[PDB]
Amino acid sequence: NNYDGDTVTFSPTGRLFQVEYALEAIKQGSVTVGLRSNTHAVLVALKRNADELSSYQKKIIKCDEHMGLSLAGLAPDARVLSNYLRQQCNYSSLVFNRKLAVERAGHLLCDKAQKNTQSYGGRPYGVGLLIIGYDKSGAHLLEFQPSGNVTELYGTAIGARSQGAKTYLERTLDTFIKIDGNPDELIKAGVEAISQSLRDESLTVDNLSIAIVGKDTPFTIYDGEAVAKYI
Amino acid sequence: GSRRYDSRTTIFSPEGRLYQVEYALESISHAGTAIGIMASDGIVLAAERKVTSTLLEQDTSTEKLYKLNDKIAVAVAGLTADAEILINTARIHAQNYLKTYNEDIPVEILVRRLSDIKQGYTQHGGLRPFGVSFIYAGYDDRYGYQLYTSNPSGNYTGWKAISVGANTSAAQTLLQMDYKDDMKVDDAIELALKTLSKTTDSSALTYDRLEFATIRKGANDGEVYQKIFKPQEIKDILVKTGIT
Amino acid sequence: MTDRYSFSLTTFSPSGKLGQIDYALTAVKQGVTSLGIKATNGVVIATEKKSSSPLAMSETLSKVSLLTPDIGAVYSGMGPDYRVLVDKSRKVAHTSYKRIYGEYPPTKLLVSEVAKIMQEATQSGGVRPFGVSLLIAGHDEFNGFSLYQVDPSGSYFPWKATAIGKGSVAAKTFLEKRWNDELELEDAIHIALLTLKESVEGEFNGDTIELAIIGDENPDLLGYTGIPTDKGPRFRKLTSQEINDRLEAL
Amino acid sequence: GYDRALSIFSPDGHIFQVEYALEAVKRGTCAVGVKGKNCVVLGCERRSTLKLQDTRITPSKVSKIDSHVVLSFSGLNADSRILIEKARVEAQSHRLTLEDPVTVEYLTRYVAGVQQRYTQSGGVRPFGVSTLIAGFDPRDDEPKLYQTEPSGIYSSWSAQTIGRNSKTVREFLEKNYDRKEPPATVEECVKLTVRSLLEVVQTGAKNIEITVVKPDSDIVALSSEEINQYVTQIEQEKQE
Amino acid sequence: DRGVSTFSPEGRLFQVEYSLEAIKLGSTAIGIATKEGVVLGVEKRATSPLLESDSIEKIVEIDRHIGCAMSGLTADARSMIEHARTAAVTHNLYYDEDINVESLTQSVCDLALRFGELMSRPFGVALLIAGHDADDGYQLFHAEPSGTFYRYNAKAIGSGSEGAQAELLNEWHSSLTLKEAELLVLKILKQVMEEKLDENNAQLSCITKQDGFKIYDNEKTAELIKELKEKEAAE
Amino acid sequence: QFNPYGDNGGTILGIAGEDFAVLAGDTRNITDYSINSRYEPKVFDCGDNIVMSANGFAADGDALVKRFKNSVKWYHFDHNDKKLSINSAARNIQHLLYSRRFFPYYVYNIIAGLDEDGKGAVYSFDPVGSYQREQCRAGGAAASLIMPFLDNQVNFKNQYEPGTNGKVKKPLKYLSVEEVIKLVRDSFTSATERHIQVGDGLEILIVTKDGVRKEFYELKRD
Amino acid sequence: TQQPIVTGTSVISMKYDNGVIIAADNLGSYGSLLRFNGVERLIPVGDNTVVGISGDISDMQHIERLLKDLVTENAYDNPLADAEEALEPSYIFEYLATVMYQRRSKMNPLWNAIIVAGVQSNGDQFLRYVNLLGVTYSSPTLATGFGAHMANPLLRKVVDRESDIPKTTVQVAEEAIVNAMRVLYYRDARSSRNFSLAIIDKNTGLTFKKNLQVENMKWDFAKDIKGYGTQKI
Amino acid sequence: TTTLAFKFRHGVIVAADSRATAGAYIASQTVKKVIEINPYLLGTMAGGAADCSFWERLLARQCRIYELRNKERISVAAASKLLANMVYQYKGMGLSMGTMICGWDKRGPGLYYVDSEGNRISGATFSVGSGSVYAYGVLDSNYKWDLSVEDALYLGKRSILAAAHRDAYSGGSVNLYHVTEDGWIYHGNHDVGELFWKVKEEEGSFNNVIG
Ligand SMILES: *[B]([O])([O])[C]([C][C]([C])[C])[N]C(=O)[C]([C]C1=[C][C]=[C][C]=[C]1)[N]C(=O)C1=[C]N=[C][C]=N1
Ligand SMILES: [Mg+2]
Repeated sequence: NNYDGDTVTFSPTGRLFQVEYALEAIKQGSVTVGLRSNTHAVLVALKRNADELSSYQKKIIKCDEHMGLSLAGLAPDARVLSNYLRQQCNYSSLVFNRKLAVERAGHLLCDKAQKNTQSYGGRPYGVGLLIIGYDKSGAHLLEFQPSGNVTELYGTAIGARSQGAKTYLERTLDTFIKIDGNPDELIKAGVEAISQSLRDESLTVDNLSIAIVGKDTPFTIYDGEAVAKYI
Repeated sequence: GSRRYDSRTTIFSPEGRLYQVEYALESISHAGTAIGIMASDGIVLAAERKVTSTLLEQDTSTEKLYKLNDKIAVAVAGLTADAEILINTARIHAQNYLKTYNEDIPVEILVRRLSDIKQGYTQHGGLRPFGVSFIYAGYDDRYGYQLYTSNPSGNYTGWKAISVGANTSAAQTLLQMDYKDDMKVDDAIELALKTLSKTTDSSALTYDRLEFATIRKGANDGEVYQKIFKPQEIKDILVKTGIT
Repeated sequence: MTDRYSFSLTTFSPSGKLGQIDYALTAVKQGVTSLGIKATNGVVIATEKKSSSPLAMSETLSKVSLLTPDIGAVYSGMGPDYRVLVDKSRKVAHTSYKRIYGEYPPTKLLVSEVAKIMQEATQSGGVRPFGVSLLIAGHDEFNGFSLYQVDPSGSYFPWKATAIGKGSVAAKTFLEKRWNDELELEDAIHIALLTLKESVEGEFNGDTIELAIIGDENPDLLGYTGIPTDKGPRFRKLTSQEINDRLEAL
Repeated sequence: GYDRALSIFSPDGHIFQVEYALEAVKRGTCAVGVKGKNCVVLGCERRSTLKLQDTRITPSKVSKIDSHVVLSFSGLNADSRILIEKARVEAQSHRLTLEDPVTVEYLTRYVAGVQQRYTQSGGVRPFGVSTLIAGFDPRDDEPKLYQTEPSGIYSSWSAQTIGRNSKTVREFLEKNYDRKEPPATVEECVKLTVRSLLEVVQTGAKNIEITVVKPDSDIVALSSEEINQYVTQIEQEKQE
Repeated sequence: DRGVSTFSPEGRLFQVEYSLEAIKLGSTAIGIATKEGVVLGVEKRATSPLLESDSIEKIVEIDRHIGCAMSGLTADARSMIEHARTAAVTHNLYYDEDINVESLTQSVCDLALRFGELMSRPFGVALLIAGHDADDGYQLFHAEPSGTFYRYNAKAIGSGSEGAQAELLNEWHSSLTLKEAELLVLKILKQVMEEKLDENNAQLSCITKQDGFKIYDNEKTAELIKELKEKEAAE
Repeated sequence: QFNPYGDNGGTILGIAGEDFAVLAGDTRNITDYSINSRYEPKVFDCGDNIVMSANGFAADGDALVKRFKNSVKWYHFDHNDKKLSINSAARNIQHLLYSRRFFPYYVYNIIAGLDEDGKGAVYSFDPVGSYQREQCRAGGAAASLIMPFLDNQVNFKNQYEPGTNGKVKKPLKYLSVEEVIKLVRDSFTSATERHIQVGDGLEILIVTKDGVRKEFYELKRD
Repeated sequence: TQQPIVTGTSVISMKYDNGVIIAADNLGSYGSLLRFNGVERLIPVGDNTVVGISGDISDMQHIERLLKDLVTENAYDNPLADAEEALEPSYIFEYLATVMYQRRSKMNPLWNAIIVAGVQSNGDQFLRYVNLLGVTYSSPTLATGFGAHMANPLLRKVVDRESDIPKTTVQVAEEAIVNAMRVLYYRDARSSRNFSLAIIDKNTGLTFKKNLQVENMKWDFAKDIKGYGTQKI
Repeated sequence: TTTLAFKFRHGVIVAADSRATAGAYIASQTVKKVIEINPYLLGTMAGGAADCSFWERLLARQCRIYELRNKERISVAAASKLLANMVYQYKGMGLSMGTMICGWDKRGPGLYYVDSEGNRISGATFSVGSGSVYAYGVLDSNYKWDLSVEDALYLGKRSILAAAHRDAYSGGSVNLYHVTEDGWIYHGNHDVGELFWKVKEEEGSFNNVIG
C-alpha cells in the first residue's frame, strides 16, 4: 500500500511487497513440472504462444552438460540468471576441474537474488526456476523463488495451475522415485503430472517441451516431433 | 530511498518553463537595481546597495561592482555569494584565454562561457541554479564598447542600455525615453543616476547607498581605463549632476 | 550505501526565497549574542559564555577562536557548526595561502574563503547550510584593522561595529550612539562590555564573558627571539582577571 | 552522480518531459525554412519587446555549423548553444577523420541523436529546442532542409516552420508552396519567406531576419534595408 | 515518486507496460514470412504535405540478410539499429560468417531491460526483425521493450495492429508466394490506414536469399498497388 | 630477471585429405636436456569435429586450447547449438591470439577437420594470430626437417615425369588416409633420428564425417 | 619479479600399483648456508592428497595457507564434505595450476615447483607437476630440481612406462624412493640427511612418515683415495 | 616480401608475392598478402602477417558499418585514414605494417600507402617490402598512364618476378588483382618457378641464368 514503492521497505507486518509482486509474475507464467528418480531427473514444460502465427516461447535452458533449468515468469530474467549459472558452472570446471554441485548452484542463485531484495534502486527477479542436474551425489531437483528461497525436492511444479501437478506428484511420490534405469517411464510420469494442470488446451507437438539428465545422459532438450512419442 | 526528498531542480513545467529559473528570477527582482549604459566614448555602470547601515564600512565594501580583468567589469543583482563563485571562474577563464592566445579575451567569449555554466545547472546535476543576474561592461578591439546581460537561465543578450534587479520595468522605460545613439559618457553618467533616483525604493539617493563605475577610452591615448568610484567621488558626481 | 543525495536540499520557492538559508538565519537569531567593534588602533570581539551546566567547565569551551596570529573569530548560532568551520578556516588559511605565499592571508581573503565554504553548503548535494553567523576581526599590513560578518548564505559585509544573535537589534542601536572614528582600543573594550551587559541575564563577570582583541603585536607571546621581523601575534584573548579589572571602571 | 530518471513514461504512454519541452519550443520565436530550386532561405522572428538592444553583438538566430551548413532554432536560447557547439565540434571531427565535410543529413542525424540521448539518460532533461538545419552537400547543387525536435525525430522538408504561431505560417506555406515548381530564383524564395513571416510577425522593421544559403559554401545574411524593400513590395501588391 | 524498476501488484513492470501504450500510438508496420522470402511494409504517416515523404525511414537494413521495420517512438530505434548493425558486423569479424537472425534479435533484446537508477527508461518502440540464414531459413521476429521476442509467420504492430492481426490470421498459409505476400501487406495497410494508400505514404521491402534485403522503389510499389486494385475489382 | 616464457619442445603435423584430415604430434615434453614426460598428450578433440594442437610453450598452449574449447561451448549456448565450422573456428582463434598482441601466447597452433563441403581442412597459426588454410603443415621444433619432405611426397615438388625431362610435372593425385599415415610415421621417425626433442611416442588424430579416431605409435626413447 | 631467498630443493615421486609415493628433505637453504633444518615441505590436503613443494619457502608458506583455506571453503554449505564432495587431487592441482599461471602472467610469480600426489575417488593414481611458469605435465615418475636429473633415471628403471605400474609394489617403490634420497644426499650440495616421505594408497589410505634419515651410506672407500693424481702418501 | 600497386587509365593493378619467412627458414609459400576488404577495396600486407591481417580485417568491418549508416560506400581516402588512426594509437608499441589501400570511388581510382610509423600517402605508384627496391626499377622504366589492362597486368607480374628472383625473402607465387569501377577482379596465382622460365624464354631476359 504505502510500503510497496520499492524493495528496500518492510511493511508493518514485516512483509516485502515488491518481492511478493515479483512472486505474482511467476503465477501468471505458463506451467512447468520437475521430478526425479535416483538415476535420472526430468523437466517438463508447457510452452505458451502469442497467437496462431507466433512461435511457442522456449521454457528450458541448458546450463552445462550435467545441469539445466526450466523457467516461469519474466523470460529475460531467466536469461540473466541462467547466464550466471553457465558462468559459475564454467568457473568450477576451468579453475577446479570440477563439475559444479547442484546444491551449490542453488546457494549461488539464492545469494544473487537476495542482493536485489535489500538494496535501493534495483528490483527483484520476476521469474521462478526449476533446476535439475546429475552430480557426484546422484540426481537432483531444485526450486528457485526470486525471494531468494531455494529448495531441494523429489518433484514440484510452478506457474499457473501448478497446484494440480504438485498434488499428483505428492500422491505418486513412492512410484516415480523408484523409476530407475528407465528414462521413458520417468518422462511419462512427468507428462502425466503436467496434464493435471491443463484446461481447455491439450499437449500438442509444438506445445510440449521436455528435458532430461541422468547417470549416462547429458542434459538434452526435446522439442517438436521428438516429443510426439510422449503425446 | 533518497528519491523521496529530491525537489527535481531541472524539470519543465507543463507550460514549458523551468521552475527554478523562474523562481530564481523572482529572487533577483528583489535585489538592488543595477544599470548599465553604453556610450560612443565609454560605458557606465551604476548600482544601488540594499538598505545599508551607518556602521557599514563603505570604502572597503563591495557587493555590486566587480572587476573581471583590466578591460571587463560586472554589476551584480542577486545572491552575492553565488555571484562571487561565478566571478572567480570568469577571472580564471580570462587568464586561461590570455595564456593560450597571448591576447585579452573578447567580451562576448567570456560572457558566453559564464552563461554556459549557468545553463548547465538548469539541464543536469540536480542542483539549484545560481540566483544571479549580471551586467557585463567591457571593451575589445573587435566590437569596441559592449554591454551584455545574463540571467539564471544562461541566456545572454547585448544592449545599448539595460537594467537588472528591482524595478527594471520602470527603469527600462526611463532609459528607452532619454537614451540616444550619439550620447557621451558624461551624459550617460547623468542618465544612470537620474534613473536610479526615480526608481529607488529609498526616500532619497545618497552616496553611501551607491556603487559606481566607468570604462573609458579617457585614458592617455589608445587604451582603456576602469574606474571604480570611491565614496567621496560618488558624493561629488551626485552634486555635479544636481541630485543632492 | 554511497551518498545518494547528489541533489540540492536548498532550493528556490515560488516567492524566490531560499528556505533553508532563511531557517538557518532563524537558528542564528535564537543563538547567544555576540558583537564586534573596530577602533583606530585595534578591534574587539566579545560574547557570553552561556554555560549549559555549572558542573561543566566553561573554560574548555572556546567561543572566541584564533584563526591566524592576526585574525580571530566569534559566532552566534549552532556551536558544533562553528567548531568545524574554525577547523576548516584554520586549514584553508594554510593550504590556499600560507603554503603558496609564505605569509598569512589578509582578513578579507580569509573571510572570502570561509564564505565560499558556507556558500557551497547552500548549493552542493545532500547538505544543509551552516547554522551560524560569524564575526571575523583581523589585521594585515596593507588593509590595517578590519571587522567582517559572514552569514549562512556565504554573504559577507565589513563593519565599523555590529552585533549578531539574540539581542542584536537593540545592541546595534546601542553601538550606533557610542561609535565614532576616533575611538582607542580601550574605549572600544569599554563600549563592548556596556553593550554586552544589556543582553546578559545572570552573572556578568570574567568567568561568564569571553572577550578577545586584535591590537598591538605581542612579542611575549611569540615563543622565540632572534628574528627582528617576527614581532608576535596581534590576536590576544583577555583573561578572566583582565575583564574584571575593566568591570570596576564600568 | 545525479542519476534520477526525469524523462519517464506515464500510464497513457507519454513522456511528459519531452512533451513539455515541445511547449518551450511553442513559446520560442518563429523560425521558417524554405528551399528553392538552387537555394535555401532561413527566416527568423525577432520579438520587438526588447528595444535598446545592441544588434551588432546580440547572438544571431541563424548559426553557421560549417561553411556549407547553417542551423536555426526555436525554444530555449541557452539550450540551443549546447547543440550548436556539439554540432560544430562534430563537423570538424568528421572533416578530420573522413576527409570530407558532413552532409546536411549526417549533421541533422547527429544533432537529432544528441536530443534523443537526453530523453533516456539519467539526471538530465530534454532540450527545449527544435532546429531547422539547411545547406548543400559538398559538390552537390540539390538544396537540403531538415527539422529536428526534442524527442529526437528528424525529417526532410520542402518548406517548414517552427516556434510560436508556426501553425499559421505552415498554413500559409501549404497553400502557397508548389512542389512541381519551387521558387526558381533567390528573389522568389526570399519573397515567399518574408511573406510567410508577415502573417505572424507584426511590424516588418527589425523583426524579420533573413539568411540565404547557396551552393558551394555561399552564405550571406540580408540587411535591414534589403529586407525592408521586400516588405514594401509585398504590401504594395496587397493593396489591390 | 516511485522506482523506475517497480513491479505492479499483478507482477508486471509499470514502465514496460507504459511503453507498450506508446507503441500502440505509432504508425502501422506489417511483416509476412514465406518460403520465397519475408516481406516488410510500413505506414509512413507524414504530419504535413510539405514534409518530403522519402526522408521518412521506418524500414532499415541491419545486414545484407537482415532487415528491420519499426513502430512507436522511432527516435528510440536508432541506438537499437546501431547496436544491431554493430552486433551483425562484429560477429562476421569474429566468426567469418553471417549471424543467425535469432541471435541478432536476442542481442537487441538484451538492451531492453537495461534501465534503472544504464539508460533511464525502456525503449518506446517495437521492432519487426526479418531475415534469412542457412539453419532456420526465412524468419520474422517481433522484438518488444520487455526483452521478449516471439517468432511469427506474420505480424502487425502499431495503431491498426489488432485489426490487421485478425486479417493476417485468415489470409496466411504455408504456401504463400512472395508476390502474394506483397499484395497482402498492401491490402491490410490500405485497410487500417487513415489516409488513402499510395506509393508516397506507404513503403514496401523484402528479404530473399539471392538478392538480400531490398527497399522497394516508389515506382515498383505503385505497380503493385495498381495490380491490387484490379484484382479486388475482379470479383 | 624472471622470464615468463619457456620451451617444452614437441613437433606437430597436419595433413588434409580429400574427405579426411589428420593432426599428428609427438608425446614428449622437455625442458633443456631433460625429459618431463614420455607421454603428455598434445593434440586434443575440441568438439564439433575439430582437433587442435598448440605447440611450443606448454603453459600457453594449454591455456589457448582451454579457451578455444570454452569458445566452442559458448558458441553453442549463444547460437542455438549451431555447429562451429572449421573456417569460423580459425577466425575465432586469431582473435584469441591477437588479444595478447603485446604479451603473446608463445605457441604455433594447428587445427584440423572438415570444411562445409565435407573436404579435409588444415589451418595454421602464428603466435599472434596470422592464419591460413593449408594442405600440409608441420609445426614446432622439427618443422624444418619435415616440411621439405612433405613438399616432395605430398605436393610432388621438383618431381617430373620420366622421359619428358623437366617438361611435364608429376600429376597431383590425391592421397588416401593409409598413404598419409605412412608419410606421418616416416616423417616423425626421421625427425626422431636427428632431433633430440622428438621421440618417445606419436599420437595421431584422424577426422572424418564419422568422427574423430586415434592411433598411437611408439618412437625411440633416446 | 623477484628472486628466491630461503629455498627448498628436490621433491621426488612415483606411481605404484595401488597408489603414489612422494618425498622431500627437511631443509630450508639460504644460498650456500644450510639455515633451517626442520622445514616440512610435504603438505597433506585431506586424507587423499599430498602436495610437495620446492623453491621459495615464503611462497610455499603462502601456498600452504591457500590450501588450508581451500579445505575450509569446501566444507561451507557442504554436507558431503567428508564424502562425495570432498577435495580431489585433480581439484587441488588445477587450482594451484590456475594460480601459478595467473601469477606468471602478472610478472609476479610464486617461485616454486610443485608436485601434487594423490588418489582419486575411483581409485586412480594422480601425479602431476606445476611450476612458476604455469607449465604442467604428468608422468609415472616426477621430480623437481636436482631430482629431475638424478632421481628420475633411477625411478624410471622401476616404472619405465604406464604398463609397469601394476607390476610395481609399494615395498619396491618405497625402496626406490629411499635410495634416490640417498643419492641426492651424496650429490646435491643443498640437501639434507633428514627427510619426510608420504604414501597415498587406495586401500590403506594416507601414511605420513616424518624424521626419516639417509642410512646405509658408502664412505669407506674414501680412505684409499690420496692426492689428485701423482701423490702416494 | 614484394607488394606493389599502381593507378592507371583503366583502374589500379595490385600484385604481391606469397613467401613468408622465419629467419632463413621458409615457413610458407602460399600466403595471401592481398586482403579483400570489400568488393571495391583491396589491402596489401607487408612486415608482420598477424598485424596486417588483424587490423585490415578490422578495417573491413569498420568500412561495412559505414555503408549501413550512410547508405554509401566508403572512400579510399577515408578507409586509409581509419587504418592510419587505428595504428597510430599503438605507435612505438612494436607494430610492423606496410600496407596499400587500393580501390575505385567517386574520385576515380585511388591508392594510399599506410604504415605503422604513421605515414599515409596518396600516390600513383607504390611498392613496399624487402623486395620493393628491385620492383621499382621495372615499374619506373615501363610505367605509363596509357597502359592497356593486358600490359598493365604483365608489368605488375614482371615486377614481382624481378624482386622474387633477387630478394631471398620474396618468392613462391604471384597473386594479381585488377580494380575497376565495377569492383576488383582476381587474375590468378602464378608460380614463380614456372613463371620465371616462361618469361626467360618469351622475353629473352635473365640471360645470366642458364635454362
Ligand atoms: B614479407 O617478407 O614482409 C612477409 C610478409 C608477411 C605478410 C608474410 N613477412 C615475413 O615473411 C615475416 C618475416 C619478415 C621477413 C622480411 C621482412 C619482414 C618480416 N614473417 C612472418 O610474418 C611470419 C609469420 N608467421 C610465421 C613465420 N613468419
Ligand atoms: Mg629422439
